[PDB]
Amino acid sequence: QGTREQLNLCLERLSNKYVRCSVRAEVRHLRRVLCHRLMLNPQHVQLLFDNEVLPDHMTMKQIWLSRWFGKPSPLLLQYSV
Amino acid sequence: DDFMFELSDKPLLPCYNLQVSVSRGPCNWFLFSDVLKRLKLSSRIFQARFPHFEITTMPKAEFYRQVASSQLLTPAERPGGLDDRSPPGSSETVELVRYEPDLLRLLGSEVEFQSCNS
Repeated sequence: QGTREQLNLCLERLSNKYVRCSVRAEVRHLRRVLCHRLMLNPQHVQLLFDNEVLPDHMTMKQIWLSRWFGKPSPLLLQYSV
Repeated sequence: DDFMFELSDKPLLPCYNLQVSVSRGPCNWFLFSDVLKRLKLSSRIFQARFPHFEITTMPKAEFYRQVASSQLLTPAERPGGLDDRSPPGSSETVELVRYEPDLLRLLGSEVEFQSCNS
């Protein structure tokens, strides 16, 4: 349905980046989406915040609460390889 | 469940989580004017060609009230606040269009679904 609050993200490449999804979506979901667009295997791309790898089961809401509380949209994340 | 991701090379239109009547649960909406501006199409054209998209209206003051209750939106991002009442004897409103995948595509976004377990 896509009816809960949606978070806006901006994915920057760490050596189509504006993404929106549910606060309930997890890192692993976003990574799988990214891999599909990048035509890669899931093991090959990492999702990070401030250059530190994010846990697969963490929700976007959890990232927002713990890293981005009260900060302006979009939530800034990195992806690598 | 089946999480939908909107993706684009450019910044996305902001969407608002609203309950537009007591008889239905909340969901997401764009301001209709934001959508028309982005598409550079008029309301008449839009509603004639894409009749399945849901257009609804809401009191501007009620729109502000519900938007102000969002935890994710900062005060600067909110279109209006609790101090922005409409003048007496008026009915200022906003037009909203429901957030849904076919509209995201029309707006130029890529849409991707992910349903692997959470």
